[PDB]
Amino acid sequence: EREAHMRSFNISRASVLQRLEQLSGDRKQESLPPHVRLDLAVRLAQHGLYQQATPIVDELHHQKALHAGHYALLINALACPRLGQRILHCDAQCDPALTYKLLGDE
Amino acid sequence: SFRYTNNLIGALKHRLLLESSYREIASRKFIGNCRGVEVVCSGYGTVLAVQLTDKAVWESFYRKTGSLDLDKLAESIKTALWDATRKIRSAKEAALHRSLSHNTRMRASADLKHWYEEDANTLRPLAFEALKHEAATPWMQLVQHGKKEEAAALLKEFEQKGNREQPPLASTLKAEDSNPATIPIGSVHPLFTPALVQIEEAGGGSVSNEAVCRAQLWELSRDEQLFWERVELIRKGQVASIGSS
Amino acid sequence: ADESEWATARRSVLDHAMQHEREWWFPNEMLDVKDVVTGSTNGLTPQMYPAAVRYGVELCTVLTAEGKFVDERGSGLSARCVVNGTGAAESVVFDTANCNGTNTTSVEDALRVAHGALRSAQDRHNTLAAFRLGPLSKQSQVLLFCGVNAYEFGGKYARTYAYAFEKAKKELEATAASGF
Amino acid sequence: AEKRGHLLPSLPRNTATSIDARAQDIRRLQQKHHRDDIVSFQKLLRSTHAEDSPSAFSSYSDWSYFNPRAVRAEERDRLTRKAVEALKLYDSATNDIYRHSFEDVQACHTQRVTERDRTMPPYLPTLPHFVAIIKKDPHISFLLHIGLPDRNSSEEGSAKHKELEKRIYYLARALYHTALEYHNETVRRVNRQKVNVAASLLDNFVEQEWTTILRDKHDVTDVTKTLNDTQNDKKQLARRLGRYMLFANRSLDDTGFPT
Amino acid sequence: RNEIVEAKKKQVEEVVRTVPSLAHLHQYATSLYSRIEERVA
Amino acid sequence: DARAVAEKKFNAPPPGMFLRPAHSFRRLAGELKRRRAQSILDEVARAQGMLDLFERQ
Amino acid sequence: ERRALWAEVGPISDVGSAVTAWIRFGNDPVLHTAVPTMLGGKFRNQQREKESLLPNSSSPFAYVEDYMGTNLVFGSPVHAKESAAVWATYFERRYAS
Repeated sequence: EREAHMRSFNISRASVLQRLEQLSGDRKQESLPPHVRLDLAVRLAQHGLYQQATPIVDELHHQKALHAGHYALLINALACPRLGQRILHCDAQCDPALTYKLLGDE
Repeated sequence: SFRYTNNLIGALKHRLLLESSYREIASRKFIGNCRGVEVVCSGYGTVLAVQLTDKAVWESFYRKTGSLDLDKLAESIKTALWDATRKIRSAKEAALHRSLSHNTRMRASADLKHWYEEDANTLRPLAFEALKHEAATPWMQLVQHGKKEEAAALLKEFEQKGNREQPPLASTLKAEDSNPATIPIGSVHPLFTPALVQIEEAGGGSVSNEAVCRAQLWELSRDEQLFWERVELIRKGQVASIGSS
Repeated sequence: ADESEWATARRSVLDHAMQHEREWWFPNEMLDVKDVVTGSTNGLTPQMYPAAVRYGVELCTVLTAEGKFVDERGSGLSARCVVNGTGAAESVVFDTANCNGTNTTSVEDALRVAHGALRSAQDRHNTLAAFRLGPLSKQSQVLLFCGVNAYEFGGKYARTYAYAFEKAKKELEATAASGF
Repeated sequence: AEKRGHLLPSLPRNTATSIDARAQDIRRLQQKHHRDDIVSFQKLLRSTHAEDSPSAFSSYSDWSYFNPRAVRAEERDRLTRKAVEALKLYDSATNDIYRHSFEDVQACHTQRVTERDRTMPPYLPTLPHFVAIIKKDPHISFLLHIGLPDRNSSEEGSAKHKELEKRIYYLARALYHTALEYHNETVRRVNRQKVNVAASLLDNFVEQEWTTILRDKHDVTDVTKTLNDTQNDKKQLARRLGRYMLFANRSLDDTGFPT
Repeated sequence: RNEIVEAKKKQVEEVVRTVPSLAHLHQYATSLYSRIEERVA
Repeated sequence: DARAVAEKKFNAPPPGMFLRPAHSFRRLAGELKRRRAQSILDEVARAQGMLDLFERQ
Repeated sequence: ERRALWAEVGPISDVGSAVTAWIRFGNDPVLHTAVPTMLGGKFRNQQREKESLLPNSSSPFAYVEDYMGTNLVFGSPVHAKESAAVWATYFERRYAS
């Protein structure tokens, strides 16, 4: 069951990184709508990939496309609630205090 | 028993995750800003571009009438470069912690944290070996990353046929080069890479089962002759008969 | 370089390499190579070899290189940059003493000078590290390629290291760390 | 003296390479005080004086006439170190010319070199190993690059940088000397106190500059809210950095010693 | 002096045509020396 | 004189070791190491004797 | 026994594969060939040699011999007869035993 949860998280993280590489390669000069970049930054930050999401947030804040709820959505996604599920089911052995203790390492 | 083989598997899983993540960091952009100054670097720390986002609004801050600051601007380039270099070193620590988290749940890799003791100063990509890896030709980047079947085809088309916003290793290291299954046995460890290539195939990147079995079978013929020459030395056998004069 | 070109610059290089680049060219007994013949056998110990590479990597990380750049578009902008071994910059300074005629330089021109001063100083550090870690890694490849029978993965134990390499791959293939 | 020296310049004598008033003051600081090579790796780790002159203080234009033993001490120690490296070159050659038996080298290759236990570990504490750990601190890496003013721009920025580099090499050398005398317990209790006085020197300096660059930047008031920037700054990276973990508070494993 | 510097020049060009990897490394050295060398103007 | 008659007999080593053959890479580099380091030791003691001579010992 | 048979190819067969290997080892063809060569504490200068029968190469692979001072491959003919005299002396004493 631990290997199954690890496999599921790695497949989802690979899909998110492939979506990011597709939106960065094919859309080199075509400017994306702001909500697609917002959803991509949220899905990047939720999977523990915070460095790949912060230039998107800098561009969205510089374009003044972000509003009151979108900032709270980005900060809540920065707590990584998809890496937390893998650390729950594999690393912390389902101890919910140990998820907070082990998410501070990443 | 089998304490060496079970520890070698845990070390090579640590080396495969540290090789597949070095190819993820090096083919990536690291953008740091201070005050509208986009300093873009790659994973190797080389500055790709020193840009300015929205020149119309950031012109009045550096008073381009007036004279240029060259101290507000100089402290903005250095801060944006320092903020971009630490994101490289924070990504190498995320590469090391993910390499152990896939290993310490299987083979108790907390001791490999002690047996290696690596940090961002020692984890690859190193910024002072950035010249020979980034400024190399695309054929030389295919032979530095152990891709023989792709560098031989790029060499054949060299024979018969005849502010850059991208890191120079992004063309070589694609998304499929982040898999450890494609990583050969020669480049899994940059310390012993002059010696691990004899294990590897001549034309391919996989392990040559014929040459590996040949290196063992040459040792087995030498050690058997060392065995039976010592049985003759230690314990002599019974002597046959003659006729005394 | 001609010998006439080196002789006129021999005084100005060697006093700079003694004042500012002293730690780059000072002899360090763990790193320097005294002999090309017996460097791999007598000098470099195969047990002391991974500690010397770590000693050299940690040394060039904390050291200091410098590089300058002059604007090629007529302006007398000169920028001097000091770059560590991590890629970061310690000091960025501009020189306006060469150009008296001013107010014709945009902010895009000044960033292009600083981009050239960082590119010159980072390539200065990469060439200085290629001569400090240069001859040690050359004697390393003689010790490892011709000394596979002294190591844990040559001879009869090459089959074990290849078996552990394939077994490490299937344990990453069982999870999605390889197949994804 | 300069007129008589320039008339015979090819005569390779015992060189001084300074003026008459310059070499008198250079011999004044050399024979009355020790040189400062704290920021160097190789020279300070092998720093050793073969002789000293304590109960002697004369004029250095006349001390060469009164007591020529102490004024000839430096180039005599230079010939002493030249005698050792020739002998180290001599002892390295006997392994080159002479070899063991063939059955002896066969016995070595039965016990292969294993990376885990048979190799020396790469994380052994050296002198630049401790400078790299002490500069990996995000508060020290801030003050080295962007926290202090540039050493090339201003003359006070170089004074803050040389003071910062003095206390970095103080703590790194004390941690380097602790690992050398770690096998015995007598000097190890002393070297732990050498670290605690060297760590408190740097913790006093970092917390002095951190209160400086925060409070002085409170008086500049650069207003960039109209620019809609990314909120990176000199203050806004310093206040977003955490609390400064003091080096006197840290144990040995937090300052580079292996666990 | 001119007889030796063309003796090596045809010697290098025979080496380049036999080994096609060395023809690729001559293009690397010219592109690297354009980056490292201090420009004069 | 003892080094001469010992060298002429081989056409003194440490007791547990042997002698490499001539015209080999390690022996020629080792004999060049011994030839240069001997010349340093003559010029060190000679120049240090000039220091004691002009000190009026 | 059927998988592993005779082989005369070696790990590096030709010079064209040696160039491919020399870059994979971590070497820069400009930087790691521009290093000076030091022999006995004295650097080799402008390729000037005085009664030196050592080979002249900045590559340290050119001086590789056996532990017994034997180079039966690529050796000079005065050294290759002395290298074959060592193993003919050792295997005389070994096989007469």
